Amino acid sequence: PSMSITRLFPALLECFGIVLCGYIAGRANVITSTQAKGLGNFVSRFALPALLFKNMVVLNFSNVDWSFLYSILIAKASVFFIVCVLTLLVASPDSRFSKAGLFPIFATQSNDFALGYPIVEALYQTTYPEYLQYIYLVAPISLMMLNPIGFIFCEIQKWKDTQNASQNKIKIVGLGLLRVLQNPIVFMVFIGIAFNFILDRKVPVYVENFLDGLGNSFSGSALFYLGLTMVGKIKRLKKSAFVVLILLITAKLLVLPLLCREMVELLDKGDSVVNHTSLSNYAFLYGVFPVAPGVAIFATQFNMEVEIITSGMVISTFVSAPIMYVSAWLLTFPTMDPKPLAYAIQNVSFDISIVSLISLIWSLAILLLSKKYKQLPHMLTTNLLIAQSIVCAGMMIWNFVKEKNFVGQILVFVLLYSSLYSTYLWTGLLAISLFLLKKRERVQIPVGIIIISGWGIPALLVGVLLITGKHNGDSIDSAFFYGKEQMITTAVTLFCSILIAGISLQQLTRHVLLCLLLIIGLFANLSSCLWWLFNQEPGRLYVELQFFCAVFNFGQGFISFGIFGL
Ligand SMILES: CC(C)CCC[C@@H](C)[C@H]1CC[C@H]2[C@@H]3CC=C4C[C@@H](O)CC[C@]4(C)[C@H]3CC[C@]12C
Ligand SMILES: CC(C)CCC[C@@H](C)[C@H]1CC[C@H]2[C@@H]3CC=C4C[C@@H](O)CC[C@]4(C)[C@H]3CC[C@]12C
Ligand SMILES: CC(C)CCC[C@@H](C)[C@H]1CC[C@H]2[C@@H]3CC=C4C[C@@H](O)CC[C@]4(C)[C@H]3CC[C@]12C
Ligand SMILES: CC(C)CCC[C@@H](C)[C@H]1CC[C@H]2[C@@H]3CC=C4C[C@@H](O)CC[C@]4(C)[C@H]3CC[C@]12C
Ligand SMILES: CC(C)CCC[C@@H](C)[C@H]1CC[C@H]2[C@@H]3CC=C4C[C@@H](O)CC[C@]4(C)[C@H]3CC[C@]12C
Ligand SMILES: CC(C)CCC[C@@H](C)[C@H]1CC[C@H]2[C@@H]3CC=C4C[C@@H](O)CC[C@]4(C)[C@H]3CC[C@]12C
Ligand SMILES: CC(C)CCC[C@@H](C)[C@H]1CC[C@H]2[C@@H]3CC=C4C[C@@H](O)CC[C@]4(C)[C@H]3CC[C@]12C
Repeated sequence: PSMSITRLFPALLECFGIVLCGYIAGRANVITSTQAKGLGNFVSRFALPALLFKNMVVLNFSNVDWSFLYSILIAKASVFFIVCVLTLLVASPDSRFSKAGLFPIFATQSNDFALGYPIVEALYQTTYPEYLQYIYLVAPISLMMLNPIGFIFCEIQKWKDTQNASQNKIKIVGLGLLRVLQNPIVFMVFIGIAFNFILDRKVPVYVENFLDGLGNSFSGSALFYLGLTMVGKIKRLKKSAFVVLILLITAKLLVLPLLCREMVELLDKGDSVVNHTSLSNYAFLYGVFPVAPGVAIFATQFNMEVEIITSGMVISTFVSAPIMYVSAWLLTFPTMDPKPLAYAIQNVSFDISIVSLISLIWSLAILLLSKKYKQLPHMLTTNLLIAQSIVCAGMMIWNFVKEKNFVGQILVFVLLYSSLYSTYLWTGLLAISLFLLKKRERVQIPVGIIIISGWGIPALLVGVLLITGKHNGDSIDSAFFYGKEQMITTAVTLFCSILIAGISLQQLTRHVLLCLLLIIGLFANLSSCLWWLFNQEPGRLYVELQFFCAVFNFGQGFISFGIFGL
């Protein structure tokens, strides 16, 4: 029904493929600054102002509800106040104000022009078109209110750095207001409002085509420039920097969306509860948008804490996408029939599987071209990577052959679950290898025996499950292919693997990092299995468990890519 979600994934792929192409183009010393600077000038001075002006001429203020605006603005203000007061309380008075001048802006100003707008357009085109007009009401008005406080704090920092007592508060406030008014967004929004008042909701044809041509390329050009502006800005930092960065990113992506949603339910008191639900979903989706590079521009202008802000913007840009996907899907689950839940879990499984598959072949190609697998413990890691690649490929093939052929279906199921159980064991097997390496014992490692074990017990388990189990082909999900017996064998496999990892627990640090991260997902799957078997009656909690289990099962390659990929 409402909230057509199938269009979200292609939009995310488009929006990140453009950024990736821009990044790699600059990376390979192909594009130089000259045209890149020209591209940035075109985006900032011509394309974005044209888009704002054309979308601001046609607004139809007479039927625009302001409850959403109040909710979003006050929630942003609440996060702003919380972060600002915490920064004032915590930061050392040496340069505390500087922090308070930029840090709370990081959690409030988003990239809702270049990134968020395509996403909401894909999500809300044929369902709620009017939501699209809210972005241009939310992004500038916030810049009206919250950011001038940041500028005046930065100016206080600059003044105390200069130690010039002659300057009064009037000068500082004036400089801050001059800085905030100088931005193109402010005065172009004002000009748009003035022209909307003047022309009585009419667009000149002589310039309408010019405005459309200038504004249509803005999204892509801005995405390409953003990709170009991330080539060499991420650098190693200290532990305190890492901690404060994690807190900032969690404030942006975890606190603000929840406050926005809750205040949306609080303020709004209209009927037709479906529209209230849609507004809440839209507010939460708007909360999770990334951080715009405008804050990085401000920091560079002020020449203070530039590297922290830049690195945070870069990292949050990438972190936004998976959170966006999982958030959209999990909010969409409650208003769905169980069979659509099965189809949805198949869709998310296929999507994560293809992306993780690309990551996995990239990592495997790097590893094989390294020729570093011939010594311990890299060959076992290669085996695990191959098992993950095969499970992803089997997931895609199973998605295609869910109701295509019979013998093909059983062979695909056998291959997929043999690879799945192979990864389940190979976690604990790597744990054993690491533990025996910890012993520092000059004893030969049965490499042939250990590999044949790791690749032979899972196949034997699947085979005995097939022999003893009963075929049940009416279940969409692959877990319920055979029934209780498959759940029992998966549960005992998980329990054995977790026991092995717990008893057990040269780049050993990365290996132990992987041999710690995989096991949280191991407990997740085990808990889901025992939840299903013990709780025969369905409670209102296993849906998120199923979604998380599917995510881990088919995207576990991302952990290996992150650790053993650079
Ligand atoms: C970095 C590069 C190599 C990534 C390439 C990703 C490609 C192969 C991915 C990204 C989006 C994907 C598509 C997303 C959705 C669908 C609809 C589905 O019903 C059939 C598969 C199909 C049509 C996918 C085919 C593969 C696809 C085009
Ligand atoms: C539903 C899930 C998958 C959504 C995403 C959650 C996870 C993957 C996200 C949420 C916050 C993220 C962290 C935020 C900040 C940092 C600090 C940076 O210096 C390294 C990455 C790191 C440590 C991120 C790793 C990935 C992370 C833990
Ligand atoms: C499919 C969903 C659920 C998960 C997607 C995988 C996520 C969690 C992974 C895939 C690649 C990962 C990134 C790989 C490399 C880096 C650079 C590092 O300096 C900081 C962390 C960061 C930025 C990682 C953050 C987490 C990350 C984005
Ligand atoms: C997860 C689904 C739903 C959305 C798609 C997200 C994709 C496009 C994202 C998730 C994590 C991202 C990666 C995170 C970190 C890095 C390292 C950096 O040096 C190059 C880009 C690269 C390799 C990113 C490429 C794009 C990426 C793979
Ligand atoms: C019917 C109503 C009440 C359902 C409400 C579901 C809420 C509580 C769920 C749905 C989506 C969820 C989010 C999905 C993904 C992430 C990213 C993770 O790194 C931190 C938690 C966070 C941010 C979740 C917080 C809780 C969340 C907002
Ligand atoms: C499809 C999804 C998973 C995105 C995949 C992105 C990852 C796997 C790949 C795609 C293109 C890759 C980049 C291609 C070229 C280079 C230049 C080289 O000198 C360093 C590595 C670097 C910078 C690669 C990093 C990893 C990379 C970003
Ligand atoms: C499906 C979802 C839940 C997968 C989430 C994967 C997360 C936990 C993974 C993916 C990429 C990983 C990062 C990759 C690289 C590094 C650099 C290393 O020096 C410290 C760990 C760190 C920072 C990893 C932390 C964990 C990490 C963020």
